[PDB]
Amino acid sequence: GGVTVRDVDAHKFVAAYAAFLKRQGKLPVPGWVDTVKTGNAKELPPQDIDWWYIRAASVARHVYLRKTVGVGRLRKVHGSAKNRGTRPSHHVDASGSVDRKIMQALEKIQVLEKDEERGGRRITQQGQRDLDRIAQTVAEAD
Amino acid sequence: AQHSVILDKATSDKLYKDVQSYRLVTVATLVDRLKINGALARKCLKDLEEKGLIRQVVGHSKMKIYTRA
Amino acid sequence: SVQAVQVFGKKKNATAVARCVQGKGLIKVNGKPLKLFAPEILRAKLYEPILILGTDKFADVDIRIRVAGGGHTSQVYAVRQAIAKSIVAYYAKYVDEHSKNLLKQELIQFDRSLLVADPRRCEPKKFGGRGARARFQK
Amino acid sequence: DVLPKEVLAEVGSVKLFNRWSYDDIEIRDISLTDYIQIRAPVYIPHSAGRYAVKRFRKANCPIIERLTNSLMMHGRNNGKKLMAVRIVAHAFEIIHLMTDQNPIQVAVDAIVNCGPREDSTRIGSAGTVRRQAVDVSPLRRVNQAIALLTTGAREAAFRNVKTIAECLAEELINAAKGSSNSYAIKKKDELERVAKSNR
Amino acid sequence: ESVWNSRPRTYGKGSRACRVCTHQAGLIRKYGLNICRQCFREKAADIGFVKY
Amino acid sequence: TNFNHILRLLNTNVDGKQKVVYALTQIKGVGRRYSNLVCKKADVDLKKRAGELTSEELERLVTIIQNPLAYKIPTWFLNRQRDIVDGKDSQILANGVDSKLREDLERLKKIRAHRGLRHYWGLRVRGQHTKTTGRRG
Amino acid sequence: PKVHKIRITLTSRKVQSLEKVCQELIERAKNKDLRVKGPVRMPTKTLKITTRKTPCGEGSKTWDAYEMRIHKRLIDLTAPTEIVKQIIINIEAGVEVEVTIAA
RNA sequence: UCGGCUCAAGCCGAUGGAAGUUUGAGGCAAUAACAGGUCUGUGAUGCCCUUAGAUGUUCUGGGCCGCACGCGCGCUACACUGACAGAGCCAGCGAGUACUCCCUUGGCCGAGAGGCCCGGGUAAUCUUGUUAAACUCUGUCGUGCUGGGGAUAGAGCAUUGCAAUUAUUGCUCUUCAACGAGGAAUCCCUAGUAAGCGCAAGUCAUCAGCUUGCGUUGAUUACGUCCCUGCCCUUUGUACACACC
Ligand SMILES: [Mg+2]
Ligand SMILES: [Mg+2]
Ligand SMILES: [Mg+2]
Ligand SMILES: [Mg+2]
Ligand SMILES: [Mg+2]
Ligand SMILES: [Mg+2]
Ligand SMILES: [Zn+2]
Repeated sequence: GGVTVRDVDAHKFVAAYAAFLKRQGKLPVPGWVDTVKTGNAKELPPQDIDWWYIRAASVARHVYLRKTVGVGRLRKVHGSAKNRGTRPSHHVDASGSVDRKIMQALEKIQVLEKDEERGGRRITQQGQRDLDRIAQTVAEAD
Repeated sequence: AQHSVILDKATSDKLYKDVQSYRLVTVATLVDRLKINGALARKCLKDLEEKGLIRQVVGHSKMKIYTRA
Repeated sequence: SVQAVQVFGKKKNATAVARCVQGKGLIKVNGKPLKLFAPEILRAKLYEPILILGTDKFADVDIRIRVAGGGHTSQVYAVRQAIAKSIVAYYAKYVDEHSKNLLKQELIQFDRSLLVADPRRCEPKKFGGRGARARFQK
Repeated sequence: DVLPKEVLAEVGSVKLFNRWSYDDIEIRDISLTDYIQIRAPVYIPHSAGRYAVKRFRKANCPIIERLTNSLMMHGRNNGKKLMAVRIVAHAFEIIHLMTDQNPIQVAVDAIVNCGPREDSTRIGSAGTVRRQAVDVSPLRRVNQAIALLTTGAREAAFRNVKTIAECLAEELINAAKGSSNSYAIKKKDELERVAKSNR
Repeated sequence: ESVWNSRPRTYGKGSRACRVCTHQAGLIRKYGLNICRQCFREKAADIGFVKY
Repeated sequence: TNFNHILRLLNTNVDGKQKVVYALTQIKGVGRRYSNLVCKKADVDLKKRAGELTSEELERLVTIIQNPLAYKIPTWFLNRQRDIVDGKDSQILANGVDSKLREDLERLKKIRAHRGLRHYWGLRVRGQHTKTTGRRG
Repeated sequence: PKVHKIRITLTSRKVQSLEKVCQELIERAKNKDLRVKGPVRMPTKTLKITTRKTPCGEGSKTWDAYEMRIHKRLIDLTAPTEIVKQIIINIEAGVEVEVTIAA
């Protein structure tokens, strides 16, 4: 039959790809974990330990669905409202360094490459083959 | 008002001889009559589900309800 | 030549354009399958035009739809409105109307809104929606 | 393939709600029909109808959404039908387990029994009340009954360890019979008693 | 001695004024009018402002 | 059964029925963020209450509390700079914040600044409106 | 005689004159055996301004909103540079024209 | 076009039609008037006054925000119909480059606020698909004024402006008040309406709890009457005409 990315639920798929990336277990970390705010609008760090890995994987999911995307777009995609006190809330963006470096490290894993001809970063030939192989690994797992 | 966060044998014994007769078991029921904390009640739901005595009807991230088998 | 029909559906601000091409019984929505593109509880509000009619009547029909603008419930109302017109236009244009008339009558007796849109928009005013500012001592 | 395996069980049979059927409707009384609409089944309550244009358009309308609309009040709960529909469905699931009868089977008897039959009217008397103790029409009876159940659930669950998921559920089973320990009955008996005194 | 107007005026209010009659309170600069609203209303019609 | 529903750290009592991360927040001078950092960096499971821990790991938390900078944490995350004309970083605690708050008042009183004078009279020091504020004296 | 793929842009406040300007231009151009491209329909540009109607601030508070509409109506042609000079003659008041060789 | 009333004027419903309630909402909108507001919008204006020790103009500094108290228009709240953490992911109306930089993509540095370097747009072309909020799924917390609530204040780091103290504002750590649906009284409202939530523009070097518009989700009950507080026509009474103050 053959399956693709569209054939699987996004929420359960992202958990499956995080578990798969556990088995390789090789993505550089500059020690930013457990200290960053992950966003100005936010107030508490995530409880779960592999939040950096689910987030890096989620960044690769959305870059898989868009043709050209940059740090500014991921900056405002993950933003939310902030409780400013007695003032009404607004919309502000998340932290920049965490989202920039979490996908800068994703280049050297051979998942996505630069798009200097017009800008941003796009998905690569052999990079998509990993998510394609995991599509069949999860689809008939049902 | 305050409940117990730990489960001792004095509370353990009521479960394995009473849960065979409840029609519904929920976090509200445990905090109501077992006089236990809500977090301990949710743990009591999850350890007891896997031993194979109760079955899932509907599951959700905010409230979960269980009945007889 | 190739058998195809084009339909479109509208809502308050949700536009759902549809392409019906003679196929083999495949349904896909916005790229995503029908399992995904909806809120979890309202996914039921997608299956009625199929279940009330029967899967056996979707033997050789393929539909591709793009929808944008509005909100989640506007989008699901646009797609549920577009499906009825796509199927009735394909059957009316390309096959005997013995099916078409029973499809149309049974579907509209179950729900009239499948063929007509509901007009509702907002009205501007110089104090807000319909309420004025607070008054001091009447 | 194109349909889920769950709904494939019921698609072969007549169209109905997936979990529960709409057959075997009560035979208990009269004068309340023609205002409760069950001839057209609906899968989910949510619907964008046109029932607020004329006087009696709400008479031909499925009951379940009307309960959902009355369930959401008090400022904060405006526009959240996604939350309301799940809560009401879960309430029917909860009430189904304490009684083998259909949740709509219990719900209909719950509404039909908690409706007041007399009420006191306000006639001016220059500072006094000439309460004439008029009767109540069936449509107003069901309209106020829904309000009493919803405000009873909201008041009971307010500042309590219980949650509205089963807080709403418990009144339907309580009100199914003459329990007399529910909020709706508390308002109901006081209204007939004050009408009886003020006749 | 010629320092009697040493205050620079290129900064917010005071560096701009109404065209028709000098004024600095509530002046519209959007879309490059730089005219007072009171002076605006009598001469609106000719400029092309209308109602619908 | 060593579950003692009472603890005593730095002249204050804390409860044991509630979680470890918020147990340290009870003592004055520490918030949620700092407690989150110290509880994560002490290698303690967050799923157990403050009473289910053992003795040996209890002191090394308060040693971190008294000496913050020695365990590779940022300087801006602390709560003290410029103790005197030349200053060092510090992380002050429950009795410390209470002790430290008073002396700054009469010191700046000695230099006799306007803000200190406002403090001295007790009227609001930060410039703020008064037609509907502070109607208690 | 080298073709330059001319394009001319239009702007005006009123709407009726421009329509007959294009109506006469298309017939003036088709008869000379020139390949003509249709009169595309550019979006109308609506502009709004809000100010207080009263000049002093007394009494009740009420506002009025002035507005303005603009049309563009772009047209292009494929022809040499010198030919369009005699093809763009006889224009009336109000309508302004801007020429772009687009070489 | 048709049904059920009437000689007529007229009203209600259905089918084609989205509609027929005047399809919905607006702009403009009678005679005669107020000792209503404005000389502090105007090089519109009578009279009076000061006019070189100037009430003209201009520069420095401060004030219009100063606080025992009563009142109005608003914002966040009094929690489980909740808070917190990860994931899923849907709009519209508008705005943008000078004789000096205006909205701003992409790349790098930077906890954060920010900094540096190429580049696009005088604009259905680039910002912008403005992938906003609400909302949905999976977990933590468990009724305790607690992880609801954020007043008050200390220390540190930045941008804007000639100049930031009575901090302009933003960011990091810490301090963790009152507040359990609120008395006598009182305002607004009939379907994409009330309420919940955000966005665009204005004043602006920077600051929105303000106003004018735009969009997402979208309700209970009535389709009446003149009882209170008011309006219109006729008959009627008057010792009122500055007119029941
Ligand atoms: Mg408005
Ligand atoms: Mg008039
Ligand atoms: Mg003067
Ligand atoms: Mg507290
Ligand atoms: Mg602004
Ligand atoms: Mg008389
Ligand atoms: Zn002027």
